[PDB]
Amino acid sequence: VLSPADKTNVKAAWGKVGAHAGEYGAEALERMFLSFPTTKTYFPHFDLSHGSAQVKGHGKKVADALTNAVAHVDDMPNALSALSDLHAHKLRVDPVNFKLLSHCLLVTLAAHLPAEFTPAVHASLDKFLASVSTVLTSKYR
Amino acid sequence: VLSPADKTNVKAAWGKVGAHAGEYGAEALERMFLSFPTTKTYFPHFDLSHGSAQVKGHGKKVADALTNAVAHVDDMPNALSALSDLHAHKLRVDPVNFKLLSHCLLVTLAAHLPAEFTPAVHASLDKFLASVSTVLTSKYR
Amino acid sequence: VHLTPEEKSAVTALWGKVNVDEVGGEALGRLLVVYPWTQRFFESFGDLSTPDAVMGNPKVKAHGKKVLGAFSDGLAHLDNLKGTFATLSELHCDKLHVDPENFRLLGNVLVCVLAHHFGKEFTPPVQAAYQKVVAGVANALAHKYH
Amino acid sequence: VHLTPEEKSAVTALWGKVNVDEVGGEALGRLLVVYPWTQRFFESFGDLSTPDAVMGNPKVKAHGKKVLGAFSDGLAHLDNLKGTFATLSELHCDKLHVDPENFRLLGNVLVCVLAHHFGKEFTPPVQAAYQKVVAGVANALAHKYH
Ligand code: HEM
Ligand code: HEM
Ligand code: HNI
Ligand code: HNI
Repeated sequence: VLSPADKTNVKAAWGKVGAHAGEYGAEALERMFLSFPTTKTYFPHFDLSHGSAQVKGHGKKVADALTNAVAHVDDMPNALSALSDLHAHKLRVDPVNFKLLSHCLLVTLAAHLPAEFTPAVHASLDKFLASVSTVLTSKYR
Repeated sequence: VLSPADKTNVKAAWGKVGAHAGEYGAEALERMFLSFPTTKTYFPHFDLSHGSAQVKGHGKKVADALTNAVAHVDDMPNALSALSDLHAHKLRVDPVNFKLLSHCLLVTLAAHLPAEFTPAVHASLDKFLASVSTVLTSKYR
Repeated sequence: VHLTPEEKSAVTALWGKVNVDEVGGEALGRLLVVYPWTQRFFESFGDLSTPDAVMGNPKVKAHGKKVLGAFSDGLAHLDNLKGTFATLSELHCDKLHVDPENFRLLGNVLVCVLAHHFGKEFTPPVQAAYQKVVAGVANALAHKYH
Repeated sequence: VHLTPEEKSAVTALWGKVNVDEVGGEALGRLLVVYPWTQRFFESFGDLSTPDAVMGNPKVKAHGKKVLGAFSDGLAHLDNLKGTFATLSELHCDKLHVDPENFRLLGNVLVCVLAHHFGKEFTPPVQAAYQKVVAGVANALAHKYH
């Protein structure tokens, strides 16, 4: 469960990210595709060329969902309900890949938040991203 | 989440296990130690060889916890609360190992219950075992 | 992934009794029932709407034959699984776009199917040998991803 | 494993800029903060009661530096990680009883620590090369388990 301290940490860190969220979402996707090439098996329909607008657009969608999850941190199952339906019934990404994207999101945050990415904030962000992932895979079967 | 059919399936299969619950728990543990030697790191103080009184006793504990979970299938987070406290604060087994034991429990059940281990029942049991594992790792951080 | 001589013997002994066609269909069917998101790769196979629709689906069963045929062939080359599965690895990556995590899932489902068919004969040591095999096959099928 | 010549060069260049005291203490400290159950292996280190206590703990800092020392040996022998880490693998299994899944956790914390220090310099390609490295180290450290 996300503690009050976790929620404070996540809200502060994502607040600092602010309007950079979409850019960071794209960067996290690019990091994931390069670092964990098996994740590209979910995007054979994408243009994956360097600086791909399609990847950037996707990064924005991922980031905006995360922004929403932060805004609704007390009730993520409800806030993410439509998205979790889509993941379970259409996208059907194997659960292991959520940990890969989550790690790449942490790396991206670490690379952009030198002051903010303390050990405690790192821990809270990791819990938050794992919780989002749990919600997104909750209806798989 | 476990569906009405999942709960029917788990109750029927585990009920058929019946008096064999402890035997099958110990067999699952043995299968795990042989198949996945890294799981032995958690039992340096055990004789892990075949016929081990320690493995037999532990198998009985594991099986009895599963029987209690089946009895309280709609309230597993609370029925397993003390056990989840022990896991989070003492045992501290990495979550991957729960998947290994769960798989070994499915293999044991398959090997003993030809008629009962149908594809639908197999699916329900896997979900049930994953749900128990989730409860047992829920308080780690 | 290195099997002992006795494990190799046990694997080969058990496999001689396997109906590889039947077992392949059953393993692939159970994959699609137990982990239903894996149906994403088989939309063309028709009705996958219930456990029976999946298990008895003739296209699932026919495909399971291919899969287990290739697995069976790999059992003859336990010391060179990466080489054995290289062209299939490239195919599953470049043409089929299959996340290799699926190979790990299928291997464990296959182990369950072997236990179901063989009962007590699928002893803990025999399982341990087969777990080395399915881990090696999954790792081999993943190896040429890029 | 499979670092390309250009990734080998990139890994070596970045590592030549790494402060081992800082990066080692931060990586081990963050393992213990982010995944607090791993503290089970480090009770003798004394006070691990808060993140500040962990990060400032002299034994955590010293041990993190030692761990990075072994990592440096790996980076100097990328074509034989298994041989490089054989003795340490045996130690971690036989004497320390450390589940190798923990090696993956440490590898990814190390990557986060490199990103945190280097910022934009820790580019996506550089990260990809380091992911191969940490995966290779974890796999080598796991290799002599039995
Ligand atoms: C033991 C592991 C596996 C083996 C040995 C194996 C082997 C094969 C073989 C021999 C083919 C035929 C290749 C061709 O068409 O040229 C094939 C096709 C295919 N496999 Fe795999 N496979 C394995 C696991 C999986 C898994 C787990 C999945 C996904 C859940 C998968 C998805 C596919 C798909 C989608 C095709 C093409 C099906 C079609 O023609 O519509 N495979 N596989
Ligand atoms: C994956 C990269 C790792 C490397 C390269 C590494 C390396 C080392 C080295 C060089 C030592 C000192 C060995 C000696 O005493 O001669 C050591 C000790 C130790 N390591 Fe590892 N390690 C790694 C990961 C881990 C992890 C993830 C854990 C636990 C979560 C762990 C637990 C320990 C423990 C408990 C000791 C003994 C500490 C003591 O003296 O009390 N190691 N390691
Ligand atoms: C490695 C694969 C993968 C992972 C782990 C993943 C993890 C996540 C996470 C977790 C933090 C979030 C918040 C997220 C959010 C989104 N993803 Ni993800 N996605 C992934 C692969 C996809 C794919 C594929 C699509 C479809 C994209 C397209 O345009 O076809 C997708 C679609 C989306 C959409 C658009 C839905 C819609 O059309 O309404 C959102 C929002 N997502 N994805
Ligand atoms: C691979 C490691 C491992 C896994 C995956 C695991 C998975 C599970 C699962 C999951 C289905 C269940 C229901 C379960 C139940 C139990 N475990 Ni587990 N345990 C594990 C390693 C332990 C260890 C270690 C102990 C202590 C044993 C001893 O006697 O020292 C333990 C002790 C217990 C006990 C006894 C607690 C007490 O003393 O009150 C129960 C009951 N368990 N364990």
